[PDB]
Amino acid sequence: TIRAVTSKTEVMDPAPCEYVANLFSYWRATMCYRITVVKTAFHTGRLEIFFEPGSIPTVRTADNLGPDQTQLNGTIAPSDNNYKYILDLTNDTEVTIKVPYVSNKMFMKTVGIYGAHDEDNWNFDESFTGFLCIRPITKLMAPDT
Amino acid sequence: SIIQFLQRPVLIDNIEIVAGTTADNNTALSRYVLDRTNPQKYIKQWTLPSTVLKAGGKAQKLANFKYLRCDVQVKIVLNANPFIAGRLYLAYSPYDDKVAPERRIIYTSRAGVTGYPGVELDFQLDNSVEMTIPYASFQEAYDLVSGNEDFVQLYLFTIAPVLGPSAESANSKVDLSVYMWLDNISLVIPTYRLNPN
Amino acid sequence: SIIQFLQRPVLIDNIEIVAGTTADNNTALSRYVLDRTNPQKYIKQWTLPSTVLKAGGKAQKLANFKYLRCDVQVKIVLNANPFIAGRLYLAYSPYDDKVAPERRIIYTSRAGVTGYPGVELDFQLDNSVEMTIPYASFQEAYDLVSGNEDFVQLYLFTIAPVLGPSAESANSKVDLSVYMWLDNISLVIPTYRLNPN
Amino acid sequence: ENTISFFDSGDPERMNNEALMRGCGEQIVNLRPLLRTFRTINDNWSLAANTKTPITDLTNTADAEGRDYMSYLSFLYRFYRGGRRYKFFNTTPLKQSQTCYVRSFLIPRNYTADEINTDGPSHITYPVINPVHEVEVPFYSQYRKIPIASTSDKGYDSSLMYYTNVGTQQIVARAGNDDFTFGWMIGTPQLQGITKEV
Amino acid sequence: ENTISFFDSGDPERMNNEALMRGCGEQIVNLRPLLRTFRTINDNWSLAANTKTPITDLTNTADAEGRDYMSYLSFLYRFYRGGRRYKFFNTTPLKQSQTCYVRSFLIPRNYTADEINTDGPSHITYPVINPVHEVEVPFYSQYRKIPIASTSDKGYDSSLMYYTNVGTQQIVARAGNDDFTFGWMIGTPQLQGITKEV
Amino acid sequence: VKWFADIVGGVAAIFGW
Repeated sequence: TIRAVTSKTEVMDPAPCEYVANLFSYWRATMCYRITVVKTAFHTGRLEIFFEPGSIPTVRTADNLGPDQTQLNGTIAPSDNNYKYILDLTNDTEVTIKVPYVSNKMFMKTVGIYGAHDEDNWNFDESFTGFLCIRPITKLMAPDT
Repeated sequence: SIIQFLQRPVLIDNIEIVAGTTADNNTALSRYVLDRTNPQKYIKQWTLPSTVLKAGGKAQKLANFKYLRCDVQVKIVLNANPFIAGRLYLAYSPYDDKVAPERRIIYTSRAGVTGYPGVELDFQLDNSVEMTIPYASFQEAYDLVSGNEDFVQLYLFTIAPVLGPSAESANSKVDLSVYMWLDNISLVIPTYRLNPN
Repeated sequence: SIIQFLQRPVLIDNIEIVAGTTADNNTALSRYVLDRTNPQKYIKQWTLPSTVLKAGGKAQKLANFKYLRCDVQVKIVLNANPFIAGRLYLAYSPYDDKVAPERRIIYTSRAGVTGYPGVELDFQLDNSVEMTIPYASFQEAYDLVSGNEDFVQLYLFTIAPVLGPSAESANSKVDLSVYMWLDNISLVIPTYRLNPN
Repeated sequence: ENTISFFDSGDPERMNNEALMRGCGEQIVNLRPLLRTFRTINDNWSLAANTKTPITDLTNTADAEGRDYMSYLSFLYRFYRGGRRYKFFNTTPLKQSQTCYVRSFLIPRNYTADEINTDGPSHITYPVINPVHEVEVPFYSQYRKIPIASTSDKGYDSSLMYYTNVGTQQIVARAGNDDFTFGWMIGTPQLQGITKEV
Repeated sequence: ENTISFFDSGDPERMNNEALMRGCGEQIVNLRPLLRTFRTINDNWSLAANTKTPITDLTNTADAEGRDYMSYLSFLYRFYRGGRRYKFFNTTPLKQSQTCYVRSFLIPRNYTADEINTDGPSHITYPVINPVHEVEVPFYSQYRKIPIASTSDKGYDSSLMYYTNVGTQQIVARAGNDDFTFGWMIGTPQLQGITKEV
Repeated sequence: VKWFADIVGGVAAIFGW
């Protein structure tokens, strides 16, 4: 994000897995994402988690960077021809996805979003093998109770 | 590596049905069927196998091929709230769209219908199910450049309409999800003529 | 069954070159190249591997895939009449379209050019030939949704212009045919983004 | 606790242990060795003459920016059990005939160089002959370990008391002693990067 | 495919392996060792003061003339898998009292020295004491290999970021690292030699 | 293979000595 007085300095919110790579140049590693839903035994719904390799349909803001939601509908980039996991929410909630590392280039830079904005989004597109994208299979099923 | 894209599921339709309604998503298998003006109201007729191929981007694979023999699979996922209770029946009748009506799954009773091969489905116990609809054709193998002689109709039908609170204030609805893939696969003959559809 | 459509040839271009002409189909590898205004005149630059995929209907196969590592094959068939005699040289230089000209197969002598990896080709003895252009990329594997970083240019070049009767009355022409397929194949990653080209 | 895996990738410690001999001459598996590598913090640190100046008076606006590793990694942890090799290079315009004899001493951390008898171990190097100073201040505290930066350090460790005789500008670097590690593990700070006036 | 031979000469690898002990103290059979021998490219490269100047900004009008081997041989090939030891000698009139501390860093190739945080590994040598600078920039790219000279190199390899504090003139030389070779083999370029105005 | 011989023996260097 951007902290202002204008000045508009940037600020981050990193994790160790991210706190290290900012200390180096290139990287190679498998990742592990713990997905935990907070709910009762009533909130039910099939949730789909799918991977897409490479760049993203994003919005190149003048100072910051973020995604694009239009290019992800169930028609544009569906999840049939994409690695998939359909988590049920009846009683099995905790998940820990393990993503190995695959990409045309051996390693990857570690600037990520640093100095990223409208124009200089390049290393960002090269500093991420791809992206996961959650998309509900079903509307959250839970009574007004 | 050559076929297994076929043996990789695909989402057809995400459905929703709500309490209180009186539409095609209800009227579970009228005990009698006197007239073809008031037949058994279905949910989503899938004229397999075509509807499978034309989705999931599998057609681009089936291009430059002519003949096919495949038994299709199914996986129904269902996520409703405990406060709902209902039952449905899925069923498949071959050539149901190319045969006199006196025999069709439509224009036919509830007893006969549920006698058609398929399976029941509850919203609390059998949350998710599957099925194997075999190679129902009557010829050497199915063609692809034609894509007109779909040799099956996958009829969905309900048993008990949705049931929820007396207030039934818009939260007493459910949601479905269908997935399909193929097994016992056989790609045999090449060609240049491609089904553009 | 999953790839072998790739390992199944495809015709790119059917070429013809006639006697007496003084065009791109002639001027065999000017001994010197002083200026970039008069470089070595080629025949058909193929910016492999793309031109391969976008033909032979193989793209529909490569859909829903991301990364690729493949060494391409070639098969040149040639059918001319005994009354003709000439020699050509086929050659491939990687990244020849993405590198300073001082090193390109173009803007370079005949000696260096024919020193580029490839093969000669006579119209009487080596009627038909082949070649294996390996995986010339410098990265983990080639991408497909991009289809812009073609990592090679397949340059054709002549040695001796066509030679025939003194009358050279329109029958002293030859004809070519190129075929291509891929080996050492690897399809790895799926996706939904498809190269529309 | 269902945990799945994608891509059916081969032994990861088969590609990388192979895909460093193609890409990386060095094969890093620890992290402590960073603290054995001197990378600089300051580049001028213009000093003053005949004024023994401690180092804490410098390395207090040093463990607040992460311009090195011995600070950037500090946040990750809280403690330390080793000595901080401080190497000092010169850049002063010593085109003169005077004799610089930059001298180092030993002082307890957070002492102000005025309440000290400046004796004991020392070192003297001449920049005109050797533009470095590469002391290896050990860990002579009396405690198992030490918080990285608190306000109660009235002699719980040792420090430098860098002395000089001339007005000088120095380059600096600091990594850590052969037995310099950190204690517990904790979370992470927040980072700021590039700023764009407007 | 008839191939004949003249002169019925004895074992050629009997005369030469003998006719180098008469004529040549050295017995060369490889070609890669050339890339381990530093022979110069520039002889002045007059630099500027307190301006970290990259090296790519120099070695771009260096791999276009063949004044060394690491370029003359480049054309023969297209790829490379190693580091380029760059040795820098001084010739500046440093009859002065200032202290030169020429400093080197590490920068990714084809970066312009303005978009960089200049930290990490480094080196500092003093010409007044040692008129050389002999870094050994390794190969820290992320790819099996690299085209010799393309326009898509937005960080696919490492480079120098040579820094200084004075206006200087340098001699230069570059051979290659102990693991610096080339990739494919290709043909040859065209050469120009002596020119005669008229 | 050198550094790949030490990383496999877990010698006392990699861990910071």
